[PDB]
Parts: sequence; C-alpha cells; structure tokens
Amino acid sequence: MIGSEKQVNWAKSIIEKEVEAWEAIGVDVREVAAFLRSISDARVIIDNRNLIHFQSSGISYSLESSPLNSPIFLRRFSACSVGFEEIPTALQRIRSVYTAKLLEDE
Repeated sequence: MIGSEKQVNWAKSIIEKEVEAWEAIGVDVREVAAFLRSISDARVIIDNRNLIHFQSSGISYSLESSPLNSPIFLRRFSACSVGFEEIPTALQRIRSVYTAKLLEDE
C-alpha cells in the first residue's frame, strides 16, 4: 500500500459498502467481494469512488451496463486483483441465474 495511512482505513470502509450493495441489490456475490478486498491500492478505490456510486433503483438497467465487465476499468485493476480474469464469467452467471428465478415465478 502506497500513501497516507488514514487513506487506507477510509478505503477499507468503501469496500465493505460496495460488498453490501452487490449482495443486497440482486444476489450474494462472494467473488465480487474478494475482488474489492484484494485491492492493494487504496487510491484506486477513491479514484473509482464515483464509479461505484449507486445507480437508479432499476437494477435491470444497471445489470445491462455491467461496469464490472468493462475491459477498461478492469485493465487498471490488472496490476492487482484476484479472480479478475474469472470475474466476468462469475458475473454472467449472476445475471443468468437472477433471470432464471423470474421465469420460475409465473
């Protein structure tokens, strides 16, 4: 970790917040949480703080965008991350499984 110590602590709180949003919004995503936790650069979270902002209540819209499946965003995290190459795959399953529930409920 490079930077002020207080910054690191602040960044950690951001990660926890993001984790709760992902689990609560649609479904529990352990892999997603691991990615944020694996972040070794605190400054990265702050810079991407606006990116992790919560969008409209319409989760369907957010799912379509799938920011986590962005090659550009993911590129920056290429230097440091965990399961990043497998992140897009796991996420696809989430949208895939989420819609499955809808079909089941008629």
